[PDB]
Amino acid sequence: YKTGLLLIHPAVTTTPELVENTKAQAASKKVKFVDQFLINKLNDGSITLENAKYETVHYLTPEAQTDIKFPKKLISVLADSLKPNGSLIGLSDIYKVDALINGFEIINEPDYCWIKM
Repeated sequence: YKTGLLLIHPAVTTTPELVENTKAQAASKKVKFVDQFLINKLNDGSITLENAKYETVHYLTPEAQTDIKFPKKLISVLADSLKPNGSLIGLSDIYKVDALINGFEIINEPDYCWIKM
């Protein structure tokens, strides 16, 4: 069974629907998400939980606005909590070059992510 991460921006995910869905996908399979990081509370410094076994990552932010999403410094802090089979289910087009330089390996298998080694 797998121990992972769910990382959420509150705007769509403060109602129960996206939270129940990510939990439904994990639950009918064999993952459970344990560690809940909000975008404003992680950037402020409230949640520091482990530096190791979350090696399955989901980022649910709303993707209908065309504005910019995430800082590079939090991608380096998120990578520091993982191991060579880290597997990100996240981040889009600018983040391709960001995955390259931070040490992620971007695999396009249509849950589109990045597996850090």
